[PDB]
Amino acid sequence: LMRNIMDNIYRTNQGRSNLEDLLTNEAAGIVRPLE
Amino acid sequence: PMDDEQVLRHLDQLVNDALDFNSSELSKQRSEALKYYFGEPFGNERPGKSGIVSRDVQETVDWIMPSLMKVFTSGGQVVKYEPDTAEDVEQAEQETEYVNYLFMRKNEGFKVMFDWFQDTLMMKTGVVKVYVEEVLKPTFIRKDKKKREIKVLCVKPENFLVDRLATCIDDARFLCHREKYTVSDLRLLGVPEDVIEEANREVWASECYTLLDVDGDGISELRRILYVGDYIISNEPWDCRPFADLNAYRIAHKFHGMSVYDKIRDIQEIRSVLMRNIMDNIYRTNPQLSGEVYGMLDRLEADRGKRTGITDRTRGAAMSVNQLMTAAEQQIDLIARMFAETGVKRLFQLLHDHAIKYQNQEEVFQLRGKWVAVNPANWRERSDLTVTVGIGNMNKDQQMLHLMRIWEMAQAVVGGGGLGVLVSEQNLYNILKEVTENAGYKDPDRFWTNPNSPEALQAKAIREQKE
Amino acid sequence: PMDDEQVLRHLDQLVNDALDFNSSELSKQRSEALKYYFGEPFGNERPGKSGIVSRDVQETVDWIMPSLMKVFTSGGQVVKYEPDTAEDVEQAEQETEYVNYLFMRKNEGFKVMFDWFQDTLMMKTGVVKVYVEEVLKPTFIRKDKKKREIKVLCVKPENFLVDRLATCIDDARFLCHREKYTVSDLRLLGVPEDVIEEANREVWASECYTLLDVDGDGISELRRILYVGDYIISNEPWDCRPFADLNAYRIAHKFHGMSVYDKIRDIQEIRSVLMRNIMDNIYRTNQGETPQLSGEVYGMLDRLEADRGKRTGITDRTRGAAMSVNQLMTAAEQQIDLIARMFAETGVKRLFQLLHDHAIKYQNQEEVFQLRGKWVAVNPANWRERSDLTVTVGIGNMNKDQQMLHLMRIWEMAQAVVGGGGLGVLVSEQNLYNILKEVTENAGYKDPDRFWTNPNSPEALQAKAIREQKE
Amino acid sequence: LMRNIMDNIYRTNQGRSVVLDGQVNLEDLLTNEAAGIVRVKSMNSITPLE
Amino acid sequence: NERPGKSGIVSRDVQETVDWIMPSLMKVFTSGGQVVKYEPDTAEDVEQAE
Repeated sequence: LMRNIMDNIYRTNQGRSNLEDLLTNEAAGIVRPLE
Repeated sequence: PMDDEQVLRHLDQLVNDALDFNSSELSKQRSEALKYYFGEPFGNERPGKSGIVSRDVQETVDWIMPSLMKVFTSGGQVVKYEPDTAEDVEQAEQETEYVNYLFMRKNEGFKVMFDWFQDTLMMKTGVVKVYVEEVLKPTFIRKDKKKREIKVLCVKPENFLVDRLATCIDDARFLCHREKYTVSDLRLLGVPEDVIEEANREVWASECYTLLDVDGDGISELRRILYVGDYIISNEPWDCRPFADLNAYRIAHKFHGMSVYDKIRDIQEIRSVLMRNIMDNIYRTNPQLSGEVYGMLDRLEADRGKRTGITDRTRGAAMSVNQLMTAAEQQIDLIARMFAETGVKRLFQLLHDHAIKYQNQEEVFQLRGKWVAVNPANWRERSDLTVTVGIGNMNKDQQMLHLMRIWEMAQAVVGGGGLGVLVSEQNLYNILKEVTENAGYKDPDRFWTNPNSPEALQAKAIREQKE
Repeated sequence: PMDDEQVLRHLDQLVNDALDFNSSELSKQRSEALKYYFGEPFGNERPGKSGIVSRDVQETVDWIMPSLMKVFTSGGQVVKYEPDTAEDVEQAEQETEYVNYLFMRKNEGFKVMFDWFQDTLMMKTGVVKVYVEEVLKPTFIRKDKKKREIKVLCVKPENFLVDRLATCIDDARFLCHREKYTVSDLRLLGVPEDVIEEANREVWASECYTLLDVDGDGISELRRILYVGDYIISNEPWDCRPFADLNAYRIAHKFHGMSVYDKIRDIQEIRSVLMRNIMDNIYRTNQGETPQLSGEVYGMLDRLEADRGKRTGITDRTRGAAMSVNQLMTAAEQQIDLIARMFAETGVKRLFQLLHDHAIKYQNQEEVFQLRGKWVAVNPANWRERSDLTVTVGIGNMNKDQQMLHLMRIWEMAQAVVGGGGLGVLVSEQNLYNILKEVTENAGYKDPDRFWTNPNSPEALQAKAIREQKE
Repeated sequence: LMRNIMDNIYRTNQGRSVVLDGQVNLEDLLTNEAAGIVRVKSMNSITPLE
Repeated sequence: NERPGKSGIVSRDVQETVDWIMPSLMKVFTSGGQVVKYEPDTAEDVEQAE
């Protein structure tokens, strides 16, 4: 449950959105996407 | 193997590659982060129309600063050691007070800590460097000769080149820290000539920590190189890298993590564009539209809520125990946890920098008495239990709960049973002392001690027996 | 090396560059901030229609200034030392009382620090300068000769040119302070001629603090130059820059920090435009078929206060068991606390500066701190320490909370122990002295109203040791 | 009755959110994970019963 | 069972159980020499039993 809670916090921080978008939270800036 | 000159060009090539990669990528990303934080137009605003941009990370930072201040800047209980119970009081709390009374309260207060948080939040990399300086000015009583002090500073993370395959503090094979180190420092070093770069010639310098083997053998420990301008350097065997390289989020295995901008970029974009559309609608209307957009605007604050500020309200039986379940399940707790463990390494590093040789000074920890702090044990372990996802129960929750329960129990026992049979004045000392840390007056304001003392025998053992 | 005139032109070039950059950028920023503060039209107010502007930063200042006034301008207990335990009663409280009884109560009270907060808030930078003068007018008993004294003043931060690559007080390579120093001051200096600039010719002068070396060697220490008009100057090596350059928000590594306007400009804009839209709606409904609107807009109006609620003013109501302990967790984690925090440490540097400025030589003055007696503070130790813990995010327990808590808890404990155990086992009159004393400083009557000392005194032996024993 | 007390604590501290499919397709994780806000997709009904 | 690429943080629970189970034993046992009584034949208890 604790692992799932922290993983949920992580995925909410990124969120499902050529270089695989860099997990949506890396040195990307602009994507250039379902909620 | 017998490397004396090829190390110079190898370090130059490493510095150039790190400059290219780190500079380009990280600088562009942090420029985007800062332009988001300050709210200037993104550049996509067509001319002749307002480019109003609403800052959505500024309030996030303003909301997270007080929580961080409360969790860190509250007492010296941030990090403990808890060694073997039989003999623990010899340096565990003593070294804890040493570190939290030197770093805090003697190393520019929390300014280094505040800038470290800012670096790990907006600058994307919170890392500081710890090193030594020589204390001077004796009386020639107050003969302060050969004294030296170990301090910490920001590494100007714009100039913190490092190999990108580190993913951890003790994994980087090439650490570059770039500084000014002006002509005065050059004269102090003793270099007679100059480099390509008025006395103040804004010269530039760098320091490289990298594991190398220049002695004709296997790979040795770290090497510290004062690579300034491909000139006279200060090469030295280096044992431990003094850095912390925060990622602020327990990100995946990479040297640096994401940032507040990385997680609020979409929110700021949507908020700014929908504000721009709303003011455009108002300007053109002067068919109509509805104010329901403002309604969605509400969850836009909850959008900053959806990542960090989950308390949409000001602060979202037994009257809401544990500060209403940790300020409404604020995940800053778990974030603090990783913060703490990063700082754990930091403390250990500075502990080493004081465990080798610092000075003969003594601690003013509520009372006189501290042996020379030049040879403490490292203990090879720390803790962050009383701050975060560990024990981490803060002041007032323990205050009400513990005080009420143990106080009612103790007064009931005193009325019915007595004092010595259960928890007594020796341990009612602790009962009151935990209240003292609940209010911050531990030793001096109230002694309250009376465990076994010359006043105890005459008061608790002589007259109290013959009363 | 052997620079006597090239320094003049170099300083002039630095002054011109600082003028350009600082003037343009910071002056336009502070002009916009002032227009927002004064409710001036934003420029989008089209003619023929009302352009009413609603001020929002003003009331924010109105809430947050008094909080600073209580947390700073309340007694001399704000800032301390906690030095070596043995050598504290000799100087620690003595030196702290001297420095605060000088700064407050002898240097225009709160006015200098009030304007300091004003400058760091509205116009993005709060900085003051510490300087010295000579005391005169003896009886020629009361011979007030050769006395020299230390003041501090607002630098008129509109005239505080400095290199932008400092990001800290002790990092600037060129500090410029512009003043008038009229012709009376020039004749006091002794210059016979004038510059480009009736006796008072509104002349302008400047002072530069910068590291240089005119001795043909490596870079020397700070140099103080009285560069007025490229004329007779007062060149002198300097030791410490007496400036504090507050930023009020501890922004990222740059010399100046963003202001309340820089964060509430959007809120002021949206409030003004929505209320102007409200009055335009009222107009068009008065003349009139245009469909009406709903009052739900006003509902969103409400959260704009919550906007000031969410930024700085979380206390939307009057104030945001045991009746809301710690003043309800400091009004639900009030951020002004941490604000005071960094302001405090800024004063810390100033508290060092004046201390050194006083550690050299001031006079043979004594203190009236609860008693007569204070040694000559012209040769103290700096102690190389300064502490601002008990007024902020640290211990910082404000008066009433710790007041009621400590008093009721220790009083019930004292009565219970005296009845059951007795005064001997727990706290005795030796520490009941301190028991009374925290109340004394809570209500501000420490020594004079109530002495209550009785540690070991001539009255102690006759009262505590003679009659209390033979009773 | 220990089991009933802990089940009652479970249902009181959980909250049965009656949400349709097509929005939050991943079972809410049996409402056992921490994110903060419910949200569906484009609608705004949301039916959490206490 | 921790898949690669994600943190393997584990929350400890039995540690608190141990930390709350030794102190009670410490009070109930390591307090005086009355831990174990004999009460043998009523012949001589203070001379040999105690």
